Amino acid sequence: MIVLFVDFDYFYAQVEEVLNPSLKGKPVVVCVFSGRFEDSGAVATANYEARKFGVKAGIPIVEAKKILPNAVYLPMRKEVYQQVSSRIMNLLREYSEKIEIASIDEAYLDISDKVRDYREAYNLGLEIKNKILEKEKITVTVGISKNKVFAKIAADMAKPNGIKVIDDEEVKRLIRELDIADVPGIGNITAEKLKKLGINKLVDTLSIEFDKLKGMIGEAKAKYLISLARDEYNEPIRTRVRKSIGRIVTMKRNSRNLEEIKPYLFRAIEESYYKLDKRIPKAIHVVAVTEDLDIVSRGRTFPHGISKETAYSESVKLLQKILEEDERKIRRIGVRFSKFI
DNA sequence: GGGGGAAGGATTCC
DNA sequence: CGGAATCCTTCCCCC
Ligand SMILES: Nc1ccn([C@H]2C[C@H](O)[C@@H](COP(=O)(O)OP(=O)(O)OP(=O)(O)O)O2)c(=O)n1
Ligand SMILES: [Ca+2]
Ligand SMILES: [Ca+2]
Ligand SMILES: [Ca+2]
Repeated sequence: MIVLFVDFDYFYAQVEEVLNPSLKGKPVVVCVFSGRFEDSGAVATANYEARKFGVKAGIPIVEAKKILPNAVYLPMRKEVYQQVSSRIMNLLREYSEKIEIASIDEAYLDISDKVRDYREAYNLGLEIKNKILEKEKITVTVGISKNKVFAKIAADMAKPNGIKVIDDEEVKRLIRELDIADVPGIGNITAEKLKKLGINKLVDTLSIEFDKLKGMIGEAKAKYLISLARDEYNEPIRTRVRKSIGRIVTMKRNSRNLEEIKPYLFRAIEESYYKLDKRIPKAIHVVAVTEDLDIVSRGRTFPHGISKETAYSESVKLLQKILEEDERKIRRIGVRFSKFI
């Protein structure tokens, strides 16, 4: 089995360099402005020029501007990158439509029938890469190996504009020396827990007692890591696609006034519906970040689809429910529709 | 003991 | 001082 992975280099930031090439060679920074008055928000992504001075994804627009006050800060136009994305995905769609669209800028292609041997697999990466760069001037990185996870790791290493193949022997070595931190689906909050239990690499997950792990990193993530350490990992390449659509916003101020929140909630719904389109959702969740930035969401699953009218209808009580079981001040508020039909 | 789901909490950037 | 989703663990009715 040979899986070819593709990941768009600094996607958002880059796309903006396509619609306005004057920025390349310059620090570009895509941002999300909340509006709770100026500079407030976060960073979505930053090109490499920007990254090398400390500007990464996740930092407050203010702390970033202290590093590059002369950098270009563009608000995020997700709808744009989305289209640009779909294009690169449909182009890929046929190099093996036994492909999985992981995210707005990720995909997995099972090139088993379409080819064998890495040599060729590689030569089909520049092929794929070359095409995308030509047809859309976007630089991407490719990963190749026996399974999805490792294919990604190959790409994550040689980025950007890279193409790396890490098959069989190297796999063993990574299972031995790769840093647990760097394992797909292993964020910060999971990496440290993992050090505590004395694990810093994949292989180490075979020395610890299966229970200590479920005990801490959840039976879910637990089985995952072990499976990898035994290079007994294998999950087909099947386009697994979106199972929830929502919209969340920041109230100009924090509060517990039902009639003050209501408007943002009704704006979130309205937009969620529009983005839902023809897809009919059977479950609805009212979400609201507390000021200590926690996440409390009260939902519901009907035995049938939700008409916008109903969305409005239940959204209110789910919201009333929340206030009714928590206490904190709701900073941001929204809704999320799932269980489509 | 466990299927089958709905619900609420946490985590990753999937 | 963001925003979108997913992941995942506990609760629940009941055969
Ligand atoms: N806290 C975060 C983290 C990431 N993203 C966005 C940034 C990108 O728009 C998208 C994909 O980011 P990746 O990390 O997968 O890849 P990058 O876009 O960062 O490029 P690169 O992997 O080459 O660094 O996720 C976000 O909105 N908020
Ligand atoms: Ca990327
Ligand atoms: Ca990515
Ligand atoms: Ca990591």
